[PDB]
Amino acid sequence: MNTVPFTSAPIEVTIGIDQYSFNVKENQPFHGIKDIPIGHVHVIHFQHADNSSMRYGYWFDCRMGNFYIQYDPKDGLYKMMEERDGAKFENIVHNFKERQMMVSYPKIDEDDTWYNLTEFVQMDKIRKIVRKDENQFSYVDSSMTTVQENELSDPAHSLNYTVINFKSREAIRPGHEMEDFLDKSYYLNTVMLQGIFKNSSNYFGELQFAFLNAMFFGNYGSSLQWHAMIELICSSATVPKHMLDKLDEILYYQIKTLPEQYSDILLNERVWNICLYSSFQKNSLHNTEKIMENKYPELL
Amino acid sequence: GAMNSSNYAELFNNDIKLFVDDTNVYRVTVHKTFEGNVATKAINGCIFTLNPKTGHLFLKIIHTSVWAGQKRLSQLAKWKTAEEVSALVRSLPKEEQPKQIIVTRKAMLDPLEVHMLDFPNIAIRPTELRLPFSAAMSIDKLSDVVMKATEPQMVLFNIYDDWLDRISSYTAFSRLTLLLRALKTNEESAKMILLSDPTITIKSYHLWPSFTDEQWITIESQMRDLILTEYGRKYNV
Ligand SMILES: COC(=O)[C@@H]1NCCc2cc(O)ccc21
Ligand SMILES: COC(=O)[C@@H]1NCCc2cc(O)ccc21
Repeated sequence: MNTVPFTSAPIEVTIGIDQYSFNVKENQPFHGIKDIPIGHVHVIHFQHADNSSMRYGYWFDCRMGNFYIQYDPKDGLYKMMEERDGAKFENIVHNFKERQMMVSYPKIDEDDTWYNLTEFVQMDKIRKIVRKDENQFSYVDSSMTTVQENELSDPAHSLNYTVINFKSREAIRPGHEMEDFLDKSYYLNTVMLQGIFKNSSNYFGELQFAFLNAMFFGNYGSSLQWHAMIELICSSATVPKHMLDKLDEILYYQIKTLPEQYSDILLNERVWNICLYSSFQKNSLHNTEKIMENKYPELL
Repeated sequence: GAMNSSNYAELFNNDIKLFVDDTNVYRVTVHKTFEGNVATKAINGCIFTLNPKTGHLFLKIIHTSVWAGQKRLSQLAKWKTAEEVSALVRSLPKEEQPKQIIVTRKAMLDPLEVHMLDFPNIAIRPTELRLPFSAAMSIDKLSDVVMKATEPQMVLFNIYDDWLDRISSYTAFSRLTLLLRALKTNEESAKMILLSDPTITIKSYHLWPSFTDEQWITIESQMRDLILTEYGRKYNV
């Protein structure tokens, strides 16, 4: 179990770690988060109490380095930094652990939620969507735009998700216009799976990362990518059975975790009604359909 | 975006544009089978692709053989329309290609957009005008060429005959839409108005009769009366 220590908490802030969150008061003696489960990526995220416009965070993997957080009073945010001196990191961590100044990652033992949400999410793939090669962790915030959003503005601060556009030459083979528009199997299997992602695991990793960004940072561009990657599968007549079964699991846990009171801004009615009730895969997502119908019947 | 009465003069500017109407592409008669079920029999149809500035009509005849062994024909027809409009554009020299294609029915937008991906600078637009182009098959010479076709065929017409020698495009389009609306509303009476006078004829190379300017005013008034008369009969006014 790894630890992300905090130099201080000089401004009042709600801190999230994965699906958990807690409030820290201005100048409270908070010095970080311990007992973080090794084996998964994690996200540590922030929303300032005096300015909720400040929603941002860092994706990281404690297997790739030692990371600590310090408030930068010039840029006005909590920054993640990597520690290269191991013995120092351990002594500073032990000192705070002894004084009980850290919150414990509050994982219930029965609880596979975080694994279920991040099963296919790897740090190396995150670092290709979020390009800042000098850090081993990746910053994301509420307002970052996606490459596709910028085509329709600063490229260094962009989310480089894979562009999906159903009315593009990439999606439509000359001479197969009706076929490819009404059945997206070519686009899914040849262009996206075999060509760009190489396998379904990478496709699902990006889908899962998009959902998490949309849900934790209130990022609109991520929400459009999550829905597009769902719609691409659902609108394909030919999808491997293992992918359909795994997609049903992925979406089930996403819908289960979504805050009820954010459903109006995290779920696209058109996409979900099309996917569950009209698409080729309308009968292939039994777990997702059941939770959606019991939890958000209004949307449908 | 969408084309309506606010931007109506845009139809007669110098940017080449085409209207595409697909309402006569897939045409059927419905009948009972020997067993008392119902079946359809297709008949030849046509795509109506019109330049409203010049009157040039590209009439692609859709022969019933294109539907053989195909399913979901009403859906296929939109895509076949789009395929054929795309092929027409590709066949035209660059300086004749349209800058806009206006579809009379919004269901044509995605099929045409997808077929025209290679032409990102051609705008595909709906219209809020209710245009009576479905009544094209009430023009005898157009109906004749469609029904006689034994294979796919493109035939070119000028739907304004020689009117642009005497009137503007705006006025020619207004005359055309009035004639087509009348033929759509009461075909028999519209044709009586146009053809009953035995001293007035259609030239071999024309679609409509050779009316003088004053005779067109009388004809146009008779067509308006027909439309109004039919509106009164319909709504009991
Ligand atoms: C004495 O410095 C500190 O205590 C500082 N704030 C605690 C967190 C921290 C972690 C590091 O790896 C390096 C420095 C720091
Ligand atoms: C996932 O996108 C968001 O959470 C985005 N945050 C700003 C507020 C907002 C409002 C909306 O009506 C829809 C989306 C959003």
